[PDB]
Amino acid sequence: ELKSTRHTKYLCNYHFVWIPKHRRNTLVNEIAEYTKEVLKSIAEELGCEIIALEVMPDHIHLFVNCPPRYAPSYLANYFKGKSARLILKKFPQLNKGKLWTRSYFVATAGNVSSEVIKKYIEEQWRKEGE
Amino acid sequence: ELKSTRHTKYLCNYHFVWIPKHRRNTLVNEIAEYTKEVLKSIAEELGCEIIALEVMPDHIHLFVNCPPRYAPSYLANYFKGKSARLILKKFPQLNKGKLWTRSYFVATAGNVSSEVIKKYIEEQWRKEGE
Repeated sequence: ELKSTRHTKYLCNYHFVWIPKHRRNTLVNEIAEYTKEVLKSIAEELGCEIIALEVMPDHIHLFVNCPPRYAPSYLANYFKGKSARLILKKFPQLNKGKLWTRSYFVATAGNVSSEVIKKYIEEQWRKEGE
Repeated sequence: ELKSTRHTKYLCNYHFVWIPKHRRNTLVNEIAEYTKEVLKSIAEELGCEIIALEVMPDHIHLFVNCPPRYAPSYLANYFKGKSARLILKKFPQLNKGKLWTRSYFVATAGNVSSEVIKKYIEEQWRKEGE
């Protein structure tokens, strides 16, 4: 649902997709479980709400609702950068200094009706006064 | 359509809605015309593509596709802040303090298909190798 603050009404959902670097069977068993754990922890750190998270052997698909203060690029790099540091630190057998490739996919999600927009306008005028 | 930057593939659409501060008949005639002009210029300046823009007497509804480097809140405050400066400068009678209220509505938009995501994943593995 739409979230609010003193001066903002928002609903920002994004699909983030990225892949491990060397092998397609990287995120499995304990590695995959820890990856899910750290991504969840990073989400709460950023005040984000995970809608759905697929941690597959060869890719991650993170669908999350986030505060408007964050740029998609900032979020992608925070999730990828911090998770990589933690995951590589925990599993020594994981190769090289990089876990993820530098690329990622991001797509906004949502459908705003004319009714939602009209309601918002009327609420602001009711609030601010005419 | 989906776009691509240095290391990303993205679709970032946002709906922004905000209202003028004092009167519901603020954005009319020359003022409304100039407002539409400056908002379009700011979009161009930021590398954003306007999908739809309604400049009504009592509100602005800006639906835009933007680069992932921008936070929704930065966009709202820049579009609002720079347009206000330019509008207040061209129309001295808008004196009466701030042009806009400090609030705004922002919501992401999009319905990306699984085929697009699947293609992205395969393209990354084709480029990365295994």
